[PDB]
Amino acid sequence: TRVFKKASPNGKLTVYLGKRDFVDHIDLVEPVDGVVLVDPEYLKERRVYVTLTAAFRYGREDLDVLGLTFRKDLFVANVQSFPPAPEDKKPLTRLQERLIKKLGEHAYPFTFEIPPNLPSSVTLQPGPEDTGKAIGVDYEVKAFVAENLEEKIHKRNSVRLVIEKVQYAPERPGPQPTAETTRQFLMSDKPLHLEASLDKEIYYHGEPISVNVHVTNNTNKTVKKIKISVRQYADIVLFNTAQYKVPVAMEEADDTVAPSSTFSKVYTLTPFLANNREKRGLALDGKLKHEDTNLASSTLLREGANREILGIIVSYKVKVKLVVSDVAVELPFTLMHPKPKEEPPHREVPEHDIQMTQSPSSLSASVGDRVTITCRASQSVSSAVAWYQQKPGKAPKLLIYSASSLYSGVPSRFSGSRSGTDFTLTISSLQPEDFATYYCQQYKYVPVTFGQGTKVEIKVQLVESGGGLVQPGGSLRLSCAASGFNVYSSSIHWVRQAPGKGLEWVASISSYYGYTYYADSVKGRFTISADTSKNTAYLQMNSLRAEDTAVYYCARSRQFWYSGLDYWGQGTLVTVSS
Amino acid sequence: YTDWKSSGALIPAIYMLVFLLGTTGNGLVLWTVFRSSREKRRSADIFIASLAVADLTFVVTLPLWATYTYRDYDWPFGTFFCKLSSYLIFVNMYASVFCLTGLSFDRYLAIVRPVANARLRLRVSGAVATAVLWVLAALLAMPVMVLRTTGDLENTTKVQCYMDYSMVATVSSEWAWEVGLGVSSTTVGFVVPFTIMLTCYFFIAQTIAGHFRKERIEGLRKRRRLLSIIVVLVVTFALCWMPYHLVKTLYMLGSLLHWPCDFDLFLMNIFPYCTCISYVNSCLNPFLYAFFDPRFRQACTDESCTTASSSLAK
Amino acid sequence: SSGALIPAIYMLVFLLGTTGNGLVLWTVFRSSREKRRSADIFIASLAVADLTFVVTLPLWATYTYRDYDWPFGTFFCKLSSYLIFVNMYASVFCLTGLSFDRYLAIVRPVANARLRLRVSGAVATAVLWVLAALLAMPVMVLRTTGDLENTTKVQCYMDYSMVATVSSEWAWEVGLGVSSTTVGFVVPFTIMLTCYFFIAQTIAGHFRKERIEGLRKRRRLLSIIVVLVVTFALCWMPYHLVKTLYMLGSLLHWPCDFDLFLMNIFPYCTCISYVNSCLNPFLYAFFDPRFR
Ligand SMILES: COc1cccc(OC)c1-n1c(NS(=O)(=O)[C@@H](C)[C@@H](O)c2ncc(C)cn2)nnc1-c1cccc(C)n1
Ligand SMILES: COc1cccc(OC)c1-n1c(NS(=O)(=O)[C@@H](C)[C@@H](O)c2ncc(C)cn2)nnc1-c1cccc(C)n1
Repeated sequence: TRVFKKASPNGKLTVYLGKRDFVDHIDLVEPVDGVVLVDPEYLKERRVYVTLTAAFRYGREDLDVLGLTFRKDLFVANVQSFPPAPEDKKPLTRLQERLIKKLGEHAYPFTFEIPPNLPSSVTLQPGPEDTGKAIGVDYEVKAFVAENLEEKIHKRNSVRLVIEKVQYAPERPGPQPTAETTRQFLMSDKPLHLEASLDKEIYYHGEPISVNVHVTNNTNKTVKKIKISVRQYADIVLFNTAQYKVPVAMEEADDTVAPSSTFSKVYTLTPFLANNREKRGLALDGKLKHEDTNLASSTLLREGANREILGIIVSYKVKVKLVVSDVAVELPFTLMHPKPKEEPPHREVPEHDIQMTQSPSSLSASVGDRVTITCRASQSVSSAVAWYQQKPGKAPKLLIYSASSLYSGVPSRFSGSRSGTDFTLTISSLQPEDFATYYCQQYKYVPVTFGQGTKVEIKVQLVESGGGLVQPGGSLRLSCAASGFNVYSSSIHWVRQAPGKGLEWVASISSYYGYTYYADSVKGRFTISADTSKNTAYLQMNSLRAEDTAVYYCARSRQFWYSGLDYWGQGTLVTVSS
Repeated sequence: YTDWKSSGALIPAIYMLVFLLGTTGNGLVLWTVFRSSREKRRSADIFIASLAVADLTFVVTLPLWATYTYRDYDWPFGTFFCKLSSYLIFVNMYASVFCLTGLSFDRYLAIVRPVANARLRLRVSGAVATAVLWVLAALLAMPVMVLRTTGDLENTTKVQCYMDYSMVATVSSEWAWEVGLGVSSTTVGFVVPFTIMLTCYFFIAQTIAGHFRKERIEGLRKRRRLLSIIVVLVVTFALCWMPYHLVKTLYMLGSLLHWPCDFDLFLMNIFPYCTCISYVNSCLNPFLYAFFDPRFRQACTDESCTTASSSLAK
Repeated sequence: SSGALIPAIYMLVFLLGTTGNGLVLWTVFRSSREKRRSADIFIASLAVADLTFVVTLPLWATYTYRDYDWPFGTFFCKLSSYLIFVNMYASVFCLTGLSFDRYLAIVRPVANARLRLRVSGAVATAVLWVLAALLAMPVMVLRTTGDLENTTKVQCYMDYSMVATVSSEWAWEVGLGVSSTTVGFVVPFTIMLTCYFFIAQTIAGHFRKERIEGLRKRRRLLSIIVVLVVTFALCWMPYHLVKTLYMLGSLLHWPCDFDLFLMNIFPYCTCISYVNSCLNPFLYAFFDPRFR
């Protein structure tokens, strides 16, 4: 595979780490394996020490009061990677053997068996106005050269790889996080019996949260307002233990309950950061750098063995509160990611161009032959490409994603490979179901350069509509209804295909983070807005130009760990003419 | 019951020396804060500015008092300026102590409760805090507006500017209202401010000691340095402020316990010295706070590479 | 009851100057040094001078309310007189400097680039203020209070006892007063009127050809020039006028019906010249884009 590498400011120290994010199983944590390639000539007699540091920052701009450093070490570990004497007694894991085969005499394996009880690598909100490093837990692996652990630490010969400590959801589903309350007031007929229920204990990030509410106003006292707020608790046990609150997803409904009346209704609230950037103290998931990241993942403490771990133990819960002419109850759900099959790309996948030099445009082969369809990119993409199979006038379907992984439900007749910037699709046997042209897309950058088109000669879904042709310079709006994908966890990639040419990206919308990217050649005229109430994407159109005639496609993609453009519409033809 | 012989010629001297030094300091710190307000953008910047204004207005009205004490305790100026000067003196006193304690609370937030300091909107928080500080100072000082007045010729044509009470207090209630207002002055001056400061700096000192109790030996040296600055700050506050309070209480008790006239005479004689010593607070406040602040001093005057990536062979 | 009406006018100008000069000082302070140029520094100095001019007033408002009686302490009358004279002279001088710089920048720099740098404008302002202070020194020196009657009506008449000769009191005071009034109005007014005449000749010779906006630009320029001259004429000219008449009456033996009238006008025209400092911020803000 591809393994992350970072060199020292000098260069002799080079740390090879397979993955930046390590799964935190409750009982035990995966070893922080890796290797530290070192130059024997540079270290005449020195040693290289690899240190895992679970820092916790609590005040911005350490020494903010002229001397008082404002960071602590929740947990630290060290390992003398060189010389590795028999006292190490550390078996070589698959990653380490792979690397040390990859490298030579500089093979130095370091292992950290970090203790089970630690907080997640959740960094608090840096604050819009507030300046400085975020006050939250953060893990770092540093291979620094020294002879004594207390010796001077040289920033010119110290590497640093920030690591992430995230807890993916448990495969087994938990119990329904219901909750009931009943309180009384002046009247003496019947307390207010409020019941709240949630669809499940585990809600994948950005997926809708179903808040079923049922109340019974038997007394004359009446409710004027209902309020459902998914609140994020940051239980900071540091120094002075105290739980904090920061509402995440709010919905204030004017729905009322008359006296002697029973009321029920299933709301639906979805956490999303875009309308929450300004709330300070909010908990955000692992960050390698200042790039955008989702709301924090609910912490998974050891079952009933919690000792109030020192740090930010993020919890979540939905408070449903009805105000009488204030009955509250909570449901403690767990908002955390699925277990992605591939390493979660922490940097924004299509981050803030590349030309997709695809070849050969045409090639003919019989059934069952062995052919290759190569490509090239002007700039590196690092296994962040995908492939799609356009049958004539048929929505292209995703086949390869990440340049290696075959998309589920696709025959393995197709295989992906990478070699530098050359991303190749190799067929094992050209079945008759191949009358299509293959395109390759790069999504590492906002200009989503689709393939130029490689036509090989064999010799749920999104409904897109609302298109109007023969508009010379008028406006329009194409509507794409998504049957089974919510725009908060899904990004909509409107693309267009000109006659006999590869598609060119039109407009991308990502509801969760908020920012919307517009195609370079069509910037101020093509607008994208995804209305959540119906999960309907709208591509508004203005000042048409002759070349904008094309067949337009509305797309789907997992907002988190962007795989590709998998679920696609049929295609709506729009022509620019009289 | 007569003032010290050398007082009539030395008290104006110390007053005017305080005027010169305190203006040279407070005006300088105010100008520096205005210059570097955008650069600093610290919630303590507004508190420093409030203290600077308090100190400057405190030393500004003193020279009139100095020239009055020069004239065997007689006010030369107009009664309106008697009132304005007394009000400025007292408000600046209270607000100097209050700004010191507000900086104490801010340092408590940013030293012992760092998470709360981070999440709290320190800009608007400091703005609201300084507004409340100033308004409370003015409201507390309000009585002096009408209590200070010119009169009491005593067949000497000496228009003394004094803390008049007969307007509010009855002949039998002169002592009652006088002690009530003096008690309010003392308590709201330091009893609450001083105990708040005491707890704040106790927690702050314990926290700095605990924080620097590890890491390295030089860490202990810097911890000793920070404990030293805390100790000198609180000790300077004590030395400058306490005497004025103690003589307030002693002059009041001179009616109940009936302290000896000799001791009462000493109290009177040392009272102008106690006013000067209290003024020492504003005199040193530039030095005590703005000198410590690196931003004021500045205003008055390797790479870690980037994560790569490489492929392996199966 | 003029002695009671005019103090009300003093209070009115006090409030009006408070608001106006406070606002203009605020806005000029808000402007960054990058935006601020020599003109900005000059107008800020004028604004501060006018603010002091109006802030040292309420003492005088009370003074005239008590029928020229001064209970505000002996020294503060001298300090208030110093601040009034310095603010007035500095205001007129700063306005003259503003006009001079505008004339020397609009068309002179392309014709003759012989001027002090805008950075040196601060030094020029400091020199202007120093000149105002040293010219205002004599009024302070001569300012000492006293009832002057059998009643307790202490007031700060400028005393000339330092001359030590009664016969020369009149000569000394006329000499100082004529020098001061000349430097206060004739010199500044003459210089800025020469500047206005220069620029007027320029526009007369330049806009002979008609343009689409020539009419509107010419009308707004006429409004600007007429208001600029009038704001100083109607305010400061009457003051120094009556002052000169008072000085020259004794030699001219002006009958009493004028000299007493000369006294009568002065408290009024004193406010008429005060309000100019008040209205300076408003006019400057309106025509600031026009001037540029
Ligand atoms: C020397 O002091 C003054 C001189 C002039 C004006 C004063 O006041 C406006 C103050 N003064 C006062 N007077 S006093 O306190 O009434 C005083 C007249 C008399 O009662 C008294 N004799 C002896 C004792 C022990 C107590 N009390 N109390 N505090 C201040 C004060 C505080 C801080 C700063 C300054 C300049 N002055
Ligand atoms: C009404 O005018 C005053 C009122 C109160 C105090 C004054 O003092 C400065 C002025 N005054 C004065 N007279 S005077 O200074 O009292 C006086 C000693 C002498 O100068 C004088 N000779 C002739 C006449 C007719 C009057 N007085 N001359 N100019 C100002 C002046 C200038 C600018 C602004 C103001 C308010 N006032």
